[PDB]
Amino acid sequence: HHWGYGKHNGPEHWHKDFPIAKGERQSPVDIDTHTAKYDPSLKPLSVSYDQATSLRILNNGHAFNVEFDDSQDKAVLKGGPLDGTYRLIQFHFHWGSLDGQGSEHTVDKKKYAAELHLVHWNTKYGDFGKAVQQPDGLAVLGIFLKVGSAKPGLQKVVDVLDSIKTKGKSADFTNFDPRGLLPESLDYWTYPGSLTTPPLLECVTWIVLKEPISVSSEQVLKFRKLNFNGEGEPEELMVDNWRPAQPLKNRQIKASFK
Ligand SMILES: C[C@]12CC[C@@H]3c4ccc(OS(N)(=O)=O)cc4CC[C@H]3[C@@H]1CC(=O)N(Cc1cccnc1)C2=O
Ligand SMILES: [Cl-]
Ligand SMILES: [Zn+2]
Repeated sequence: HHWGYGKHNGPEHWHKDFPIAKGERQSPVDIDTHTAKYDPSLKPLSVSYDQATSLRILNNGHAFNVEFDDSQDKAVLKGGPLDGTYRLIQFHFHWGSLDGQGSEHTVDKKKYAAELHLVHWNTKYGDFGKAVQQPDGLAVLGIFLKVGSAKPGLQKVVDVLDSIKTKGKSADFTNFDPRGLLPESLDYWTYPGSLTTPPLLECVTWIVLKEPISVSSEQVLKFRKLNFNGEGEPEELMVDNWRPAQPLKNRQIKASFK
């Protein structure tokens, strides 16, 4: 009986195996645009994905991860609210069964069709594993997806999903450029949070971009053809793999823009 997104193992059940689920800095959260305050202390955000090297794409039974080679300083995120350099290790999405839901973070309670998460770990901790034992071990860049025009840079990902339909399946996925998934503006909101799936560790500095990217209905529809189940098991479509907004508690969301 492992955790999942169903009625009997979903978000409302996670706290039993992972008590931190009711912690003080859980994610995602609703972003109240009117309460968010511009922060002058924020330095310019730097997203350097030019030397990014993807290696494989994997269906882990919860979502699909496009993994990168992080053995060297290539794709790095720095600046903004970040202290030091954070290295890109993988990215994935959260999406819904319908266009009206799917994102984890919400803006003034508005839910987007999906949300892209680019995961990075603080290089001063040596590795990914050590980083998740630190309050500032990770930095996740979140990008909302709305349904409209297709996102050309996403098609490569969409087309390989047929080869990793079920849990446990992986496929080579080299030379994918994550720069093709970024919106024009880097305006963002930031706050201290956690991983949004078990183990829900509170080691994340969240940077959520204000401008969403547009993806086509056809592209998101293919996301919904993936399976939560493994090969040879009853089919359960991989949809609504998002955690709802959690209590903001003692936190303030800062804006990078006036
Ligand atoms: C694989 C992992 C569990 C899942 C974690 C996880 C879960 C959801 C997730 O999605 S979201 N929305 O970005 O939060 C991202 C990650 C990235 C980190 C990853 C951990 C990376 C890691 O070193 N360890 C080992 C570990 C755990 C605790 C202390 N030291 C090392 C994990 O078990
Ligand atoms: Cl179900
Ligand atoms: Zn995520």
